[PDB]
Amino acid sequence: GSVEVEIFDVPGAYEIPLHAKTLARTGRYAAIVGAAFVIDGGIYRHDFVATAVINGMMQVQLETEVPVLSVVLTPHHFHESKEHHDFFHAHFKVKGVEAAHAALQIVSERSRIAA
Amino acid sequence: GSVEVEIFDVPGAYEIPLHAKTLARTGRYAAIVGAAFVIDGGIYRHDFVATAVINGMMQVQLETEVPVLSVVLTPHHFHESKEHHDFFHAHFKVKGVEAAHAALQIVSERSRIAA
Repeated sequence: GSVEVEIFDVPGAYEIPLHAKTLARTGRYAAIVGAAFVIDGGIYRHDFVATAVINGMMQVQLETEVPVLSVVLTPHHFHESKEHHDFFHAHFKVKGVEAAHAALQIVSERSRIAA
Repeated sequence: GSVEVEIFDVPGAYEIPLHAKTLARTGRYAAIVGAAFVIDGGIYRHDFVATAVINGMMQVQLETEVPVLSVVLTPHHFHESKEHHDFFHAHFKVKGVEAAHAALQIVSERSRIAA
C-alpha cells in the first residue's frame, strides 16, 4: 500500500513516448513503466517502430529526469502456433515481477543520491 | 480422359523421394508429381529437409529416367495470420495448373526426341 499504480491504456507501442512525456511533465510520479509486445507479422518490417519507441523513451526520460523502465519486448520468432502463445504468457508474468523490483530499487537509489 | 492421375498419400515431405523411386521403378508411369508445403514453424530450422527432398527427387529422376516435377514450395514468410492462409490457397490453385501444363509438355517432348 505504500506505492500506488495507475493504469493508462494506449492503442499501440508508437503512442507510448508522448504519453510518458506528458505524465512525466505533469509531476505526481516517481517512475514510469511502459509495456508492449512488438511482433513481426510476416508482412511488414517491425524494427523501425521498435527502434523509434526505445529511443523515444530514452530521450523522454533524459528530458524530464523521470525514470522510464522499458517492458517493450521483441521476440526472435512468433508464428502464433499456440506454443509461443503459451510460452510468452508465463515469460511476461516473470518480466512483470522483474520490472517491479527494478522500479523499486531505482527509485530508492535515486532518492538516496539526491541527499 | 487420355491421361489418368493416381493419388498417393504420404505423411510428410521427407517421405516423397523413396515413394517416387518405387513408383518409377514399378513402371506404368510416364511422369511423377510430388507436392508439399514446407513451412518454417519458428522453432526448428526447415531448410535441411527442403534441401534433402529437392536433391533426392533430382537424384531419383536421374536414376530411374522418369520425369519428376516438383511442387514442393517453401514460402519466405508464413505466420498463420489467415491472410497468408487465404493467399496461399489461390496461389497453390495456380501452381497446380502450371504443373499440369509442364508435365504434359515434358512428356510430349521426351516422347518426341526418343524417335
